[PDB]
Amino acid sequence: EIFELKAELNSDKKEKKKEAVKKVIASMTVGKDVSALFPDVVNCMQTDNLELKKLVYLYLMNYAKSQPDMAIMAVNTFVKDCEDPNPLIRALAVRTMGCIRVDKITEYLCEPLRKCLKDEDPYVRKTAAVCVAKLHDINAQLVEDQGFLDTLKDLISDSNPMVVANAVAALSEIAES
Amino acid sequence: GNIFANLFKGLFGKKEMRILMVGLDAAGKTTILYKLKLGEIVTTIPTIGFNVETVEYKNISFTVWDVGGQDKIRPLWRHYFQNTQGLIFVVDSNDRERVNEAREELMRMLAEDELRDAVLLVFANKQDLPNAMNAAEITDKLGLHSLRHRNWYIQATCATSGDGLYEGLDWLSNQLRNQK
Amino acid sequence: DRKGGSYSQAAGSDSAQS
Amino acid sequence: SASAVYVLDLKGKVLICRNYRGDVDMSEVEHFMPILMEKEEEGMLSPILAHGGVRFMWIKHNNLYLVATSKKNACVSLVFSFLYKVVQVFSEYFKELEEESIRDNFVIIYELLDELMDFGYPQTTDSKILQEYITQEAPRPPATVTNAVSWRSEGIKYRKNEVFLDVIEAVNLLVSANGNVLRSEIVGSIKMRVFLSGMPELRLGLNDKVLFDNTGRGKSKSVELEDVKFHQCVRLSRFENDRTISFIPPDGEFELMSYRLNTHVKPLIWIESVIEKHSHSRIEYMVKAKSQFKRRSTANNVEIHIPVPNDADSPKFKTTVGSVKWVPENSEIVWSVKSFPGGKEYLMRAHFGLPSVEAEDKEGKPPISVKFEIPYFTTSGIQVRYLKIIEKSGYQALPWVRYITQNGDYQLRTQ
Ligand SMILES: Nc1nc2c(ncn2[C@@H]2O[C@H](COP(=O)(O)OP(=O)(O)OP(=O)(O)O)[C@@H](O)[C@H]2O)c(=O)[nH]1
Ligand SMILES: [Mg+2]
Repeated sequence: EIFELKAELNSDKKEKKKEAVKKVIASMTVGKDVSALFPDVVNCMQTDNLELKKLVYLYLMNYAKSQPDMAIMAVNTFVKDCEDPNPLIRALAVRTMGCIRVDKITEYLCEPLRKCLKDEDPYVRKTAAVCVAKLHDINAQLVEDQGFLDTLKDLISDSNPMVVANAVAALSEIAES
Repeated sequence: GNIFANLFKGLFGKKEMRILMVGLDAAGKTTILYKLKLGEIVTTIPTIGFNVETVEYKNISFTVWDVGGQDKIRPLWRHYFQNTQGLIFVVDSNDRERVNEAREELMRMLAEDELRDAVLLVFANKQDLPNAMNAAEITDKLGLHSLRHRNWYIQATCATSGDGLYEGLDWLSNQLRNQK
Repeated sequence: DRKGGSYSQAAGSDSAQS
Repeated sequence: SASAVYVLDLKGKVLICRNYRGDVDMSEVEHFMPILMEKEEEGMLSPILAHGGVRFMWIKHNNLYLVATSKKNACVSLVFSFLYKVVQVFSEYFKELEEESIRDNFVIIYELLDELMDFGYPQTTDSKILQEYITQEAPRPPATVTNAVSWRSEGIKYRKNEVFLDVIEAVNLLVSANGNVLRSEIVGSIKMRVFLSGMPELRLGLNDKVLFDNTGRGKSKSVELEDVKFHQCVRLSRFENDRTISFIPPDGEFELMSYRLNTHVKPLIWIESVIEKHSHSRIEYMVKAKSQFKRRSTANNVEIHIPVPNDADSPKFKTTVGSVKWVPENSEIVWSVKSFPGGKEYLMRAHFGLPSVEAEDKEGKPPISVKFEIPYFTTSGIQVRYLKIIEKSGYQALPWVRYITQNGDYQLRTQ
């Protein structure tokens, strides 16, 4: 079971890795403590398949608070994924960076947040605004130091009206707290 | 059982091989991996985690797993040691103060029972300035000749120039692959 | 045919409104 | 501002959960079931639960409770709208809303939930847009979401440009036990299934009372809807300016406009019920149905539900037109009629016995409701003038529309 899943995840077969990820996701949804296999899935994280990347990001987000120490092996992967040409991959990386409740994880994600703040894609802009709002909620001092208030304010008077609305909502949420 | 399919696959090349990317920070490990995979010296951000890439040469796909030399990433090299067949160590000949740290890290990595079948792969990184040591002084300082039961080879490679990477890859292939 | 009222063609605008 | 939206089950098991803010622990879902059970047993159960300082708003789904736990004073209306959008997206993607599809599309369900909202703020809500980027069987996000026109995907090509409209009319009559109608409101429904090539901008035009008065033609029969709600693609600026219903039709079936105004006309079907119930001896059902609608319109599938006694047994039906069937599960007799032409008079005489032992507690007097549905009938009299279909490329459209009249809240209070 657990040993077989770990062996499958520690293999070089894409089908076996996908099957192991699906089994881990099903166990997690069914009520199985799969946080012990998070370090094993850390190595099998940088994958070309988008389906496996989403599952890995979801496992890391759900296994970030449980194993904050094991989450230090994903900062490089997050930084690499933040520059992905695909807008969906960049948006997913931005969402996962802000969804990880790690005190030392958001500190290293300030540079990716600043890089994605000026994203031309309206979806990328909305994801960056959401990540900035999440960082401000988790750490208001970190958000103030990063100077994301000016970027959020300027997002309102830009294009991408959905992105403008997302930035306005993020600014209101920051001001609400 | 029949091994006709295996023979057919091996006739045109089936062996892949493995490799590792370990060493001190700013020792050219990432640059060496980029040169092996791409062939250019590209500046990269510090390796907080690890870099995963594959290089195909001589019909063998020698995948290289970059490992940072940071303090928070130095103890994480054991995680990448699992399911790994090769290991390449990049030495910093221009960092005399960090030379002792690199030698200690290499000794600690080679002093593990799990990492026993992997031959030593010492690359003389930063081999472009006069302060860089030769292929024997660096090995003597690191004590590569005293690594019993380990096939350690000292090679000098310059990240900017890229010379010696082909020789190191050929030596690694010869050490790993023992076929015609 | 279809239950609930047969489909009927619709115009483009009020021709009597100019 | 719900902390995390999760889908529960009939047994309290969470089919799927997805935290959005992380300010609420995932263990609060377990206490939601006992709280709901306590509220149901005491009559204090509400859709918006409250577990200490965290409110767990839940919506009764087809098979699971969509519990959306929240911590701060988030927008309750916004949370309800997000839950409704998620339910609509799930219904569009999965034809079944139960535990069978909850655990069968988890790989795509998690991705859809992640893409829908982030940090408690929904971002994607279009079913077509969501299906164009997340599928169960991934490319970059479509430009339609980023572009202003998020309800009409560009580049759609069809062999023929045919749009099927539906003039759905709901006749709701609230007739009290005294014989007088209290709530008599008719809600219009202008739903069109546009299937053409490109992204044409529909120019809706009907015989509106306000439009007729503005144009000076306020002398013919015009529909004056008390409440008119435009669709998402419908531009509210044109409607506020000069009542111009100009918007890009969606790709598929969508609701453009939905009229809602009170009705001051006589009911389409006049149903009078007589209860000749003896004292633990027998029961009499003197149900007479009078068709107040036009004789040219026939009420197809008319089912006048007359609630029979809860403990009544051995019933006998003596009617003239329409089959009468007593369903023990429903505890009532429905005067089902296949075709009900206007002006028809159907009289029924029910007769059934009662148990000798009287009931321990009362069962109430549920109102009698009919299921009359006469298509091709326009009770409101509103007639569509024209539909301005304009495309940049230029094509000849052949839109179609059908008027359907049915019975909505047409409940008659029992005696
Ligand atoms: N410019 C230059 N740099 C060299 C040369 N030889 C080795 N280097 C080192 O190679 C490093 C390249 O950085 P990285 O791509 O991050 O690779 P790395 O040395 O393993 O550093 P980390 O990934 O952080 O561990 C530079 O910082 C240099 O210190 C050389 O000949 N020229
Ligand atoms: Mg590196």
